Amino acid sequence: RLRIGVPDRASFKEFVSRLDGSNKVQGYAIDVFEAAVKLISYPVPHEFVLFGDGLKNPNFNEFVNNVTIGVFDAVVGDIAIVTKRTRIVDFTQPYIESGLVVVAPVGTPIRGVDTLISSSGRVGFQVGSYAENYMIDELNIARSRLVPLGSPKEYAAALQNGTVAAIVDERPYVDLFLSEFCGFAIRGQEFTRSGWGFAFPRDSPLAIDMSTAILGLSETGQLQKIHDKWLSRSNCS
Ligand code: MET
Ligand SMILES: [Cl-]
Repeated sequence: RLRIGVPDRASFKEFVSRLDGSNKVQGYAIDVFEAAVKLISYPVPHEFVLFGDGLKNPNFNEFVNNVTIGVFDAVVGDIAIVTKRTRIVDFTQPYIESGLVVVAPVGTPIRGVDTLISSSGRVGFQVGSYAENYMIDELNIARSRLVPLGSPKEYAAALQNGTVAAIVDERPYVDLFLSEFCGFAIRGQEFTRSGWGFAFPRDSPLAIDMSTAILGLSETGQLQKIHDKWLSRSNCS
């Protein structure tokens, strides 16, 4: 029986979240995982364990580290495949493209990651995201400029009342945000490229077998249909 960690997301619950009146889980990443398990040649008995304080998204670096220390046999969620995590776990091949973008109010001076860096303005990020350490370590954005944000309603409010000048987050969250809230746009293109995967212990054969199962979902069209089930774009209006 695999003890599978699942993030107890406080927002963008479409990706993965607690089933409201229980300890059960649901979402895009859960449906991908359960669909993929059906295509594995051998049994993968499992149970899901929620991770997080229940008030804000968990820290995904700490979440993934729970596989390294044996608390979880695997983690399933909207987990970016970023270099420092691949040191301590084996990921599947990605099941969705993702990377960091800048989002700002339509008509902003900010044109992309370069004008964000040279700006004085505060920058929002999603609490628990690898974006926080990427901005501090790789882009050398002052920690004093970063504001944690919890939800798309908070993104819209922080951009509109000038708590932040811009938000850096991964494309899939930004796509849901822009489907709900008017007046904002992606500035520039992705400046990272790391999809989402599931994570297993170093040298786990399941990381490879689950890659083949994810590919099988892609080739049958199930993977696109699971995205359409949870993440269908719409008019902010
Ligand atoms: C807070 S968003 C979920 C975490 C983000 N996708 C990451 O892998 O860091
Ligand atoms: Cl990276």
